[PDB]
Amino acid sequence: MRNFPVPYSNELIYSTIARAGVYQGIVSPKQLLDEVYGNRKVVATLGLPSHLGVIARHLHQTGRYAVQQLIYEHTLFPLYAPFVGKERRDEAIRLMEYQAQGAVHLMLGVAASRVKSDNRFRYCPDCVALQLNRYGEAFWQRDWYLPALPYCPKHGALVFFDRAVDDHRHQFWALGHTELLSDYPKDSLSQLTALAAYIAPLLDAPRAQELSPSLEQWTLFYQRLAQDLGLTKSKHIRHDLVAERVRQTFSDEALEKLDLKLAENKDTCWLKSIFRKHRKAFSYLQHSIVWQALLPKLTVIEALQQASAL
Amino acid sequence: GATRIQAVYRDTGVEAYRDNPFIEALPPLQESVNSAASLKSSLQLTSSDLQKSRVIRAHTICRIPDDYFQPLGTHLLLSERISVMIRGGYVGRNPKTGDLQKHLQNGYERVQTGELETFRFEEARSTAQSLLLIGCSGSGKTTSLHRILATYPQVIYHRELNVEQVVYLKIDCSHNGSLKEICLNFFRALDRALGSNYERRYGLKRHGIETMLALMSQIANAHALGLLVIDEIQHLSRSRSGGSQEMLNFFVTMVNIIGVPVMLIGTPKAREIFFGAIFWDPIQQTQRGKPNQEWIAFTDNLWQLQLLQRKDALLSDEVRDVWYELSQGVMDIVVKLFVLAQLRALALGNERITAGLLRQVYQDELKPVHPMLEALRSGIPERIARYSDL
Amino acid sequence: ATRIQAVYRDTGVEAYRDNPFIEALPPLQESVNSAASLKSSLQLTSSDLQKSRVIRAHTICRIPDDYFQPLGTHLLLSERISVMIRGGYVGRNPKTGDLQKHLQNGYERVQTGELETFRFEEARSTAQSLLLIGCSGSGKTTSLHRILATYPQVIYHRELNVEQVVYLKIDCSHNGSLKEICLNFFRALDRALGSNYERRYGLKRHGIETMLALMSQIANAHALGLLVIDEIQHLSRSRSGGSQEMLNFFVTMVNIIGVPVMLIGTPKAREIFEADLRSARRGAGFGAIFWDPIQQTQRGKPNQEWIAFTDNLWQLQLLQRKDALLSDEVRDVWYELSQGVMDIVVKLFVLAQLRALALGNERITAGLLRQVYQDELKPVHPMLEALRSGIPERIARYSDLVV
Ligand SMILES: Nc1ncnc2c1ncn2[C@@H]1O[C@H](COP(=O)(O)OP(=O)(O)OP(=O)(O)O)[C@@H](O)[C@H]1O
Ligand SMILES: Nc1ncnc2c1ncn2[C@@H]1O[C@H](COP(=O)(O)OP(=O)(O)O)[C@@H](O)[C@H]1O
Ligand SMILES: [Mg+2]
Ligand SMILES: [Mg+2]
Ligand SMILES: [Zn+2]
Repeated sequence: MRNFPVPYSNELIYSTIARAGVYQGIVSPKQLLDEVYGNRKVVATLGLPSHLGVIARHLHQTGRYAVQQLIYEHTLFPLYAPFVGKERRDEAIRLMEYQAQGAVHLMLGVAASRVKSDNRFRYCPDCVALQLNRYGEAFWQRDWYLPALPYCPKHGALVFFDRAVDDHRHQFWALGHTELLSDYPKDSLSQLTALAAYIAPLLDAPRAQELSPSLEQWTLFYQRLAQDLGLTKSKHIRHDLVAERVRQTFSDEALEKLDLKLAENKDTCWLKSIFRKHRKAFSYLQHSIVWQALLPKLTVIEALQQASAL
Repeated sequence: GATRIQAVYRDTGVEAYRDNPFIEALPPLQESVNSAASLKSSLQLTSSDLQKSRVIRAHTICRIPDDYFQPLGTHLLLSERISVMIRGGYVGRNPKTGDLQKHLQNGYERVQTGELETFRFEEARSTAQSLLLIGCSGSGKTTSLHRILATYPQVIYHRELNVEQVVYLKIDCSHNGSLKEICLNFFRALDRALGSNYERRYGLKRHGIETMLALMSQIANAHALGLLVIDEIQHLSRSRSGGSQEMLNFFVTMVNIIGVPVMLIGTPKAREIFFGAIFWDPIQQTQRGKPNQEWIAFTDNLWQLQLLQRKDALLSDEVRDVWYELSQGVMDIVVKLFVLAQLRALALGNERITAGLLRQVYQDELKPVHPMLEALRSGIPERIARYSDL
Repeated sequence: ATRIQAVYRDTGVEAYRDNPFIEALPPLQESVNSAASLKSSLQLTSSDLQKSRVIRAHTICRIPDDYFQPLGTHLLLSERISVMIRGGYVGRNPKTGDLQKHLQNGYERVQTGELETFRFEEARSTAQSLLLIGCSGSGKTTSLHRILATYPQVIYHRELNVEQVVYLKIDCSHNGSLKEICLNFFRALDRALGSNYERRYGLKRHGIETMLALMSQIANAHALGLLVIDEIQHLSRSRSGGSQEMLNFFVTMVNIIGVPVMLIGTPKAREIFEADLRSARRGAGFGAIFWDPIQQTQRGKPNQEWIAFTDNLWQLQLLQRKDALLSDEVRDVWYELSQGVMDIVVKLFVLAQLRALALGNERITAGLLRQVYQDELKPVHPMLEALRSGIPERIARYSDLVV
């Protein structure tokens, strides 16, 4: 391919490849896969793509784009890197370069959850207008495609529509403004929008690359934090004050929507397992809820600094 | 195939040419001093290479037709017009403030729906213009377009984007008025100036005529093509059923809607099929009752390239008159006749050019072009109507 | 078809400089001495008189295929071919040095205002074309095969990887077709090299234009020097396309391939190229050569070409009672019954010798020449009689002799 578009600011590489297909009139998806990649057995993935390294080679003449830059800034890697650990993070970075989609997903937690959560395409009414006003195009953006939240960080709600990634597994689709929006009222919960605005700065932060505390670091950090809050009995959890605080911070409808509904009667729970010794890396969203319920005076980067220090 | 010149941006002095990477990276607009000194060329004529053998002195004298060029009055106007229509065709195609991304987005629908008037944006206009060049055969339509378009770098590479701007492209029409062989010469000339494979993937997939008319004009916008030149547009006279008008409708939809400038070249036999037009004519000896200054300069600059040992520096009025009489104004005939006379003089051994020698060379070695020159000599419109292309 | 390993030479012309293609070719012989390598004669026509009657008769019929006498018109043609082969290589210089850095330095200097003007890469102009037109029987193919034989066909270069095919000779099709003269190119590049091309590039899906743009890549992949198309008269009045679908085909073909093109044809084919200024300009690109039969006398004195062509042919006789010196009446009879055409000179001599050998009267006489001409050479009678009359339109009834 003799002319590969540079990704716009804060874009998914899937949209870059789709726009590369648009700019040359390659309607046939097989022809697009042949030209861009060279093999017809690739999967168009949104969030944690593979085969980067032949994408970063098309942009090789542009000095400022390398493999790490696409891995960190134009794929949803910063939402898994701080939590998984060190060796898993390094292995995943090494495997994004090569042609293995399966191994990359296996190394990461919910990437190995083998379910494409809300695989349908999302978009935000107001963001598309701004992008049309400034860039002149409309592209998929990392803010919309949060792992579990169907919500834009700044505006209210993400207006869904039909079609999905898995309907055609070998085709890249690029948004056209002719489907700009449909005017129908939608209101969003305040605390969920607050969570989106709290987790958004983790995407655009250089310090998220090298701050990945280990498992024992996570469990010791949470243990000392719970001791400092004073709700901790001797080697035990109160299991009541924490639930009360998280219920005050986030309502029941929210916990239903993000699929973390509390079961205080059940001994095994997403909140209960954090206090005990950590066995596997928990998702970013559970940690976000814990942080926002316990102490709101520190940002995500400050929390990562405190966790990495000791 | 073509050398990729890395771009460096200058400071243009025009308000409209404000921040375009495409037209702020072209070579600076030259002036009247550089409109008549960046085209001139001549043979070296070293005095050390005049005393050599006959074979060396006869092989080094045949390079005159290829290496000699003298800019006339018309070339200044042609250069200025091409400069204007190649610099003004990018202002409506700004890649910075989202204007080229609005011309490429529309062109995907035309590939999909097959109709070349399905706009998706209405705020993306076109700012290209058109030119038409018509002149007698041998006037210099190609060799004075390969030295006026040769001051531009063709393939440029801008690294702020990833775009590889192709400044100008040249193709020529099919031997008949073919339909799928004008949209294939474009690909065959674009992928030998980039080292790519566009013909093997646009056309080999069994496309229709409409899809190959849309894909051509989409890939001509993926690379910011500045000027498209089509040589010998008279080949569309012998077109297929409807080809003589469908392509001339496309050539007015490309400059008006898609926005790529286009320039057309053809012999006066191509005026029947019809665009600002420029008409070229052979040099006339008399302009206002006195010999033409351009003709005098052309002759007196050609006369200073002579490998004959017994050469005459002074050019006789009789010799000039018989040269014009046997040439009838066409520059190709002028240069070719001079070279042939010089070769025959070297062959005989008499190394001074004479009017009789000129006439003998003409009569013996210009047999096919005889009736056209005689028709132009007679100047009767009835005789001119058949052949001589005037 | 045999690869000759390149051996580089230096020439005195400055425009050629260091060009592998020009410098690997044989050196620049002067045109005067270029007509001393064409000459040949029948080897060992001596001491064979007392051999037999049948061997001495099979050893005469090789006179037409082993005798060549250069004339005055074989200097100009040889010089034009020598200029045309090497002048078409100066543009194609493969051993380019550092061009990227020089061009970029020029671009930066002109963009910063230091250098006022600069010239970037240029495109080579149209290829030189020559048209040779002569009446049939004058030697338009023997001359080419004895002039191009001094140039090795396929030369192999060691530092490069190109098998420089110095020349190529193809012939036109009898249909007048235009896809059968773009395919003789591959079928004649297969008999010079070893690889096959008609299997790959000779399909039926490819049109005439595509077959004209794939005979341009393999025309500079091997640095081909000349393209000779023989018997161009066959293209008039063909059922494939009109008269303006080929007058444009030549223009396009000349404008694409870039290798010099030589066209050999008959005075009937002049009317094809004298139709418009474009085709006559391109066809007479490097002069138009017109060939005529030898005249017995020029101005008021006997010609010195006919005498030199006759008195040397007379020294290949194998009759026992050979005449020592040639007589004026015999020469005049030979000219009157020959009219200057080459094939009605050597053949009229060989046939007369065979007749004199068969009859047993071992002597060549005027009556024997007249008898053999009236008996065996019947089909050549009308056009020779028209030449005797000399009336142009009477000759124009026949379609291959000069009019
Ligand atoms: N102004 C000029 N000064 C010097 N030489 C010239 C000039 N114009 C043309 N020539 C000579 O004329 C030769 C042939 O002319 P050219 O190739 O430009 O013709 P053309 O316009 O392409 O003709 P056609 O009608 O066949 O398309 C060139 O090789 C060049 O040497
Ligand atoms: N200069 C010459 N000297 C001797 N014989 C010649 C000469 N030119 C032609 N011939 C004879 O003419 C015969 C026919 O020539 P040919 O190659 O058929 O020319 P064409 O194809 O133009 O008729 C040849 O056999 C050759 O012997
Ligand atoms: Mg031309
Ligand atoms: Mg022949
Ligand atoms: Zn938004």
